[PDB]
Amino acid sequence: ANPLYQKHIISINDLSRDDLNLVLATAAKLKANPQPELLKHKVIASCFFEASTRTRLSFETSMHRLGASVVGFSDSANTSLGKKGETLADTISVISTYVDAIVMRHPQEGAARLATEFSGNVPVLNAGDGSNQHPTQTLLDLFTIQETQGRLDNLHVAMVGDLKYGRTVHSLTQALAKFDGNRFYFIAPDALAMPQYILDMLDEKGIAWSLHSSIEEVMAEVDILYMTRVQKERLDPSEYANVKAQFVLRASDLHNAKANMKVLHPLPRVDEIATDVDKTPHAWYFQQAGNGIFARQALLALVLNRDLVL
Amino acid sequence: ANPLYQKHIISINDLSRDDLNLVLATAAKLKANPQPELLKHKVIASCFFEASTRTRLSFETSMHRLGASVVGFSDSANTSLGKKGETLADTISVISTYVDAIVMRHPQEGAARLATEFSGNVPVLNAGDGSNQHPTQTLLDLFTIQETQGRLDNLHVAMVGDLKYGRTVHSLTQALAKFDGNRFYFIAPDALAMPQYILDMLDEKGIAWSLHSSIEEVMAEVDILYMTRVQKERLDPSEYANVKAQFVLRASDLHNAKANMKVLHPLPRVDEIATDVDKTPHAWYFQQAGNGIFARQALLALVLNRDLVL
Amino acid sequence: ANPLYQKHIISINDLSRDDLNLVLATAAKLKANPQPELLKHKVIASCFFEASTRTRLSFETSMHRLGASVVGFSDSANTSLGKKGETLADTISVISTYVDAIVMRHPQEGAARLATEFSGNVPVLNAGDGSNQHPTQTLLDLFTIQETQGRLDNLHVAMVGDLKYGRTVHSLTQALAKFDGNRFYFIAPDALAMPQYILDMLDEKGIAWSLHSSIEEVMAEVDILYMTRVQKERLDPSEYANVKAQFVLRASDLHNAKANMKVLHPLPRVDEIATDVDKTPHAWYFQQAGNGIFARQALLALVLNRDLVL
Amino acid sequence: ANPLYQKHIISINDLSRDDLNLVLATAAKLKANPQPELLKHKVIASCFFEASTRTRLSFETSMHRLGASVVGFSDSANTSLGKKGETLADTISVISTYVDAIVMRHPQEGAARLATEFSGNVPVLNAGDGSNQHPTQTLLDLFTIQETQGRLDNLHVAMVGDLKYGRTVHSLTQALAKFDGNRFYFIAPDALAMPQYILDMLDEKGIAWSLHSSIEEVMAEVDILYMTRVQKERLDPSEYANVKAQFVLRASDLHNAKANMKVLHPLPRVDEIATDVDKTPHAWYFQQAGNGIFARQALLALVLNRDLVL
Amino acid sequence: KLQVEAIKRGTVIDHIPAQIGFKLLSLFKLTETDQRITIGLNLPSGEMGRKDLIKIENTFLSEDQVDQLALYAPQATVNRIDNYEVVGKSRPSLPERIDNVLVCPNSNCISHAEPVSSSFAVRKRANDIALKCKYCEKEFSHNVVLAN
Amino acid sequence: KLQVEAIKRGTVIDHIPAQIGFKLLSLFKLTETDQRITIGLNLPSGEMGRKDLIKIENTFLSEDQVDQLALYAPQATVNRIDNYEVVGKSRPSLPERIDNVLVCPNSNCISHAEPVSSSFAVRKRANDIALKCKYCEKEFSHNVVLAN
Ligand SMILES: O=c1ccn([C@@H]2O[C@H](COP(=O)(O)OP(=O)(O)OP(=O)(O)O)[C@@H](O)[C@H]2O)c(=O)[nH]1
Ligand SMILES: O=c1ccn([C@@H]2O[C@H](COP(=O)(O)OP(=O)(O)OP(=O)(O)O)[C@@H](O)[C@H]2O)c(=O)[nH]1
Ligand SMILES: Nc1ccn([C@H]2C[C@H](O)[C@@H](COP(=O)(O)OP(=O)(O)OP(=O)(O)O)O2)c(=O)n1
Ligand SMILES: Nc1ccn([C@H]2C[C@H](O)[C@@H](COP(=O)(O)OP(=O)(O)OP(=O)(O)O)O2)c(=O)n1
Ligand SMILES: [Mg+2]
Ligand SMILES: [Mg+2]
Ligand SMILES: [Zn+2]
Ligand SMILES: [Zn+2]
Repeated sequence: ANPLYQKHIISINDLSRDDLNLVLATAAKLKANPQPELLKHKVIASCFFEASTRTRLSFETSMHRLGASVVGFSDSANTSLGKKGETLADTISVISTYVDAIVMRHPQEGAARLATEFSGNVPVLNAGDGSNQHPTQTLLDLFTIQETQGRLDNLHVAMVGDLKYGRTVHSLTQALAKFDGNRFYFIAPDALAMPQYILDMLDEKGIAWSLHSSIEEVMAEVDILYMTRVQKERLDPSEYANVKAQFVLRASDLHNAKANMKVLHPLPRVDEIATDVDKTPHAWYFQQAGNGIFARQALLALVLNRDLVL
Repeated sequence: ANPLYQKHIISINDLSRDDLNLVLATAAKLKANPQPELLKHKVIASCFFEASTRTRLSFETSMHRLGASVVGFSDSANTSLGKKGETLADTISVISTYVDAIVMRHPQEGAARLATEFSGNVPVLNAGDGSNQHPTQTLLDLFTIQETQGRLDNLHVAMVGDLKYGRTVHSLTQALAKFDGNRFYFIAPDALAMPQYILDMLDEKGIAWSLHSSIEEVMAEVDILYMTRVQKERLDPSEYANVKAQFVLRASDLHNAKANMKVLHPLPRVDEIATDVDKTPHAWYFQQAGNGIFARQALLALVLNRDLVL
Repeated sequence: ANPLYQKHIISINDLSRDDLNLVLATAAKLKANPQPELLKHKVIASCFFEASTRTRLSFETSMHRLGASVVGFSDSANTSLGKKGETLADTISVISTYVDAIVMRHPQEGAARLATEFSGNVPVLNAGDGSNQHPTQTLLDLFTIQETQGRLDNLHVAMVGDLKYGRTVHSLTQALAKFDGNRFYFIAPDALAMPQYILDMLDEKGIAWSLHSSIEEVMAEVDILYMTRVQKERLDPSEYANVKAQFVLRASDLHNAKANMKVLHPLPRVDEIATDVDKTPHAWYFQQAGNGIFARQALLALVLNRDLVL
Repeated sequence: ANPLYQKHIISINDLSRDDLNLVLATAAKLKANPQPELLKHKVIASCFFEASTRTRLSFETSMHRLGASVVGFSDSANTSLGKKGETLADTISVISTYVDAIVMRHPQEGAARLATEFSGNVPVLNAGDGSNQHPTQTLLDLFTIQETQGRLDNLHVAMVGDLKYGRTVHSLTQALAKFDGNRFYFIAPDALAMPQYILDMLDEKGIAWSLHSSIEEVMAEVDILYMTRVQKERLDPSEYANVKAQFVLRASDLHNAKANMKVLHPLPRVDEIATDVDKTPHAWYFQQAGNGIFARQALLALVLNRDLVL
Repeated sequence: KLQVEAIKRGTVIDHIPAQIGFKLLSLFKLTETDQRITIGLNLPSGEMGRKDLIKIENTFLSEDQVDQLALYAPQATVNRIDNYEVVGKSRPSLPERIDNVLVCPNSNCISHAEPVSSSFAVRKRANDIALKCKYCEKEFSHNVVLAN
Repeated sequence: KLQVEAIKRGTVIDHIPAQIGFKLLSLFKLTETDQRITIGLNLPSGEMGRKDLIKIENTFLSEDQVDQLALYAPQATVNRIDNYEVVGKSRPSLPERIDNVLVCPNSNCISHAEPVSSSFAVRKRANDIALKCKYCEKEFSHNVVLAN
């Protein structure tokens, strides 16, 4: 079978460069030639212990594009009998007797990994576990980069915004570091700097990175400008008023951008990207979101089907 | 057509021994040979006026395993227009014009029975009505007993925990009393004793039952040990601290258990069954839950299809 | 100084018969001759961690009738969130630097006792701690009995309703058991009987008590009919319907009552006492509530004023 | 009249060294010789738009200790709904026709200052306005330091914890900087360092300060150890776990402490100070809280009573 | 004999039931000291078949400290040693109070997660020991309290 | 001469630092056996000044079990005894993973509420040991993890 057959998808740290390339190749193929009955008769659990409408809709749409059926829940602080009292372990022990795969998002780190220990032969796909991993966001990001740039090596990638608390930028950086010759530009307020353990990881692999006060320092060289949201609720309102200037993007900032350059953003964007960026050929955050469908399709297909008939 | 065709499934009191055997035979058959298109083009309403995630997921999974489509809701204290104001009668009058069957769970006793009076030719399946009935839990329990013991007559069944307020133990006792030669052991704090009307029912049929202070009195004889949860929220915390001892199960309690003996529990279990029981060959509460799929499939199939092509 | 000067008032079991008499005698005096300036320049904390409007207004009114100032709060809003990780110990360590006495009500048993270990020389009065104690309710009850019966010895006392979970009846029983010749009648559904440990205490002291299924059995010989609330939330509604007749009182039930007989209820009485009782000379629950003022004044005066009141 | 008669008390930056000394001297006097009728017939509004039980009880107790009457409210219930479209301006314009002074706490910075523009001749005292000012906390802190150290000049003051977001440490630093010869030690995680603008202010005045990674570095030379709370909600829990050791204090940390050294904390101290510190002669946080009463009395007296207190 | 040699000065707790010695060490924090400690677990015993044994040099226990052993090691012999000689023998008897080591089984009791020491009044009742929490005033069988 | 006498057969864990011996017994459930155990705490030591010492008869430890001591007693000497002979000595080597005994310092880690054993990846750093939780994938200094 294919290397991802019946595998749990929990952490970018567990996926090799070959794994990533395989998901991306599969996503390209399904995008070009859909297989709406591939997962016919499969039932997949969509378990959002933590609510996330955008991610859930994306995932469930991917399930339906392959013909699978879907059951699930999205949880505020409350759903029903067992929870609050019963362990996540018991919840998974039960649900894994119902379904062919579990997609789960949860507020506590490690929740998806724990689920694998109780799901028996049922594969678990992590849709987000606290501030730890979100591997399918990273896969859709990589797919979008590869599709627009034609490669995942020898790129110039700027990351802008809240680099300290963004689990998606951490994961994207780890994933890109599995490839060769990439160079990073980190543009963030000192209070929201990319963490040292990420910098240490890059140093150990001899991967170049530098800090910059504004995106104009490096705009002419950038292939991918990956913007994140500022977790302003962590910040003092005055402080948030003082930072945003160097981390807000407008169409005028793109004047010396390369033709190939794409602006990415996992969304929601509210303040970070002015609406005037939307019309430029560089705006790619909606296309990026649309790519979630193919990356998530590829993952479900690879995990639940032995052989890739294309 | 089969005896359950287009019938409402409201109460264990309405089902004969033959009815129960038919559902169980059908569940065994679908478990061995699935029919993923049997209910193709059927639309079923999953109406959880009272939220119950485990039961709802189980039921909706059963619907998808037969190829049916699903619409529905799960209600906190609120969903939308009509409810709070409009009668359950009107709600059913409307929904029954949409769908081919209604599965419903509701906080008030008798709610499913009332629904049958307004659903026209649309069958209603009771997923739980207050402290009254939960017939599909009872069917999955019976299916699990029959599958593991090879019979539903001449059994030794211990019931442990909150026997006073457990609607599932009441129903299971009524159902087993439709069969011959069964003997019961009731192990419960005086405050949570099996109710007299249940004991009266057993007496009238000459069915043997006895009370015991601990499961060790009868462990060597037990075929099925059916544990329930203590509704501790009804109890004083000190009182709950004092009772739990004689009604908590650990692996060491199983030392003289018969080879055939299974531990069942409708779940959630939190305190009642120690995790060390889980590894023993006697732990069967997760398998029991998985059997909900086949019992619920059998019911939908029998109610919505005239003839059992196997 | 008087025996209760600067003493904590936590539990009926720490109060001797002499203490109870002293409180009652002081209460009678303040009722006959008000001392509106006795506690002038005292500041008292009214700390209702659990809300209890009737009890709080009663207590604060008592503080004002003696001329004291009041600061306080009422929670049961921050029920287990917002309500900090700050210990009760710290809260009391702080508040005891502000005020001359602490009146507190709390959902956890032992809270007032714990408070005394952090209050320094500031007395704490227990306005109720979970299902444990409520000594000022018992003191107003005893005062009311003493006033209407002329004594606290050699009485025929019936207690009706939820004898199992009523902290107030447990405490009144313990208190009356400090006196001689009292005779108890316990009228309760089996599920809500007076607990064995109370019965053991009476047997140990050689005090006569009997169980009765209805009020009518003993109406002709009782001096005090102490009714309590049966909270529905513990019982099944059908169970509540089935037993309620035996713990409900209406005017016609009083036909053979002694002329001296008073009906007491700590309130609310909504189900248990029919409004037609209100106009009989036996209805004494509102007068009872009124006596709360004099019992609580007496306690505040004794605890905060060195010399006995004249 | 005294310098503070009928003055608003909004910000530490509007209070001179002479004002601070005057408040402290008045506080010492009222502590030594109470004046329980000084503000007889004054009515004061306790307006807690944001709830703050500890601060409110402290303030209201102070009002009562001077014999004033109190009216007020506490919100943080109508948090941004129910809470009207009625302006704070209008609320103050109304309340200032009722009362002789307004004590207010509010979630928005500048609220108390805005209040003064609509309060006419009614003084407003700021009980806290968002992340801006909390001058009476600073006044009780200074009083406590002055009392225990004999002076407010030439002290070695360590501040530990969340120096970045603590309004209370910012204000205490500004206040102490109005005096001469003070030396500061700032112990904080890099992510929570004392802000540059505070540092600039000290440099401008030629005041010495140094940064230190742990308390142990300076324990032997500090006169005041002012600890603050690190609220977890801003930090990642793993980040909180990693830095907490350096801002946590336990009894053994005090081995080499000066005999005069006092440990202060505006409270709650739940994580930062271990309970084993409580019994050392250095623990002074509860005495500190107690001094809130005298600082707040002094302020109320000075603002509402023309002549100096003797 | 003596796997665990005689000491010159201190206390020897003999006749501890098997699987209780380590529990005593944990509960009563006996190893939080710089004094030399020697221990034998699962030693043969004439009286008991097997036993545990704890020696703590230069350390002596009050009669009240000895009594705290009663619930766990009712037949314990607490020996006082000085100049290599046994100077005193005591057995524990039921104390009237047990502080610090027990946990109130009432989950709504204020004692949990508050900075106080647990405390139980001890009441004998033919067979079992009844333990009444100082705080919630609830009384439990000792079997219930010891269970957690 | 020996306060805790020589044994015929089993394992002797020597050169345990003071205040670690009892910790080893607790963490690794060493006393949950019927085998004879003899223990010395705060004994004198040439190499160390003072030490703890644990003897467990008829019981032997794998290299991996010995390595699980590394974090608490890096200078421990594990002696395998047979016929009163030391037939093998070994020192703990920092292992690759540490299971069961550590608690994840991340309060939001799923490991806390749940029926799973803690698990950490181990890697040596210049001045400490980094421990990475299997579940939350956060990495902490051993000084943080061991502090609880
Ligand atoms: O101080 C001691 C006492 C006893 N032991 C060891 O314990 C075992 C019993 O040695 P004992 O000396 O305790 O025999 P005993 O008959 O007095 O036992 P009891 O009935 O009083 O319980 C022997 O194996 C001995 O080596 C020690 O190692 N040290
Ligand atoms: O098996 C033993 C070993 C040691 N001990 C006791 O420990 C103390 C030291 O006895 P040692 O024999 O261990 O001395 P040592 O020089 O070898 O010590 P290290 O540097 O290797 O650490 C002595 O007091 C001895 O009685 C025992 O009681 N039993
Ligand atoms: N210098 C000493 C003397 C005695 N002990 C120990 C040995 C025994 O375990 C316990 C009691 O000593 P005994 O000599 O009294 O032994 P017995 O068997 O005679 O007393 P008992 O009947 O109480 O067991 O104290 C010791 O450790 N060091
Ligand atoms: N029959 C035996 C032999 C030895 N030991 C113990 C005594 C020592 O504590 C440990 C090691 O024995 P050694 O004879 O090797 O003592 P050393 O001091 O020489 O070895 P090391 O350098 O490791 O300290 O094992 C024992 O309990 N029983
Ligand atoms: Mg002996
Ligand atoms: Mg040696
Ligand atoms: Zn308790
Ligand atoms: Zn973790």
